Parts: sequence; structure tokens; C-alpha cells
Amino acid sequence: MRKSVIAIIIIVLVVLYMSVFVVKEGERGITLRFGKVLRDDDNKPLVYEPGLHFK
Amino acid sequence: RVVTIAAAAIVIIWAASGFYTIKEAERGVVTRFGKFSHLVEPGLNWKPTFIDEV
Repeated sequence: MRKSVIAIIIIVLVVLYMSVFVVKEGERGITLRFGKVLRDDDNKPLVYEPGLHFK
Repeated sequence: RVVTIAAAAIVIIWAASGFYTIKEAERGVVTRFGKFSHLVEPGLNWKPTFIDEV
């Protein structure tokens, strides 16, 4: 039960590191799943404020 | 049981090669066999390989 725990920990950490992305102050981010953009608040395109967000 | 394995392999290949994605700015025209079938919106979609083209 030693290889499995370190393996799950490292893969979880790398998955989280892949997931996180930061939008710089001067820019704004648009997210694309497959082709389309994410829609929110009654089918309105969403733009990310310059903060840390998860993908 | 080898025939069952072959059936599983071919159905898996059918499912995996059928999925396709089209960008948001784009719209897909899908034609069943050689005849136009419908229009697909910009998202992940599935089509029968060798049956219809996008």
C-alpha cells in the first residue's frame, strides 16, 4: 500500500496543477470546451475576470 | 469467445472514431450517405463513420 498512495497523491497533484490557470490583470480569458464557449446566466457568453480559475 | 472480443473491438472502434468537435465559429453540415441530412451546432457530436460526413 506504499506505491499506490504516492502514485495517487502525485497524479492528483499533477491533475490539479494542470487544472489551475490564472488570468493576468491586463487580460481577460475566454474558455473553450471542445469548440463552443461556456454559457452562463441564460445563455450569455462568460468572460473571466483577472483571477485564478479552474479548468 | 474470440468472436465476442472482435465484436467488442469493432464496436469500440466505431464509438471512438465517431466523435468529432467543431469550433464555435463553425457550423457543421452532415449528410446521411450522399444526401444532406442536417446542420449541427458547434459542440462535440457523434456521427457513424463511413456512413455520413461532416
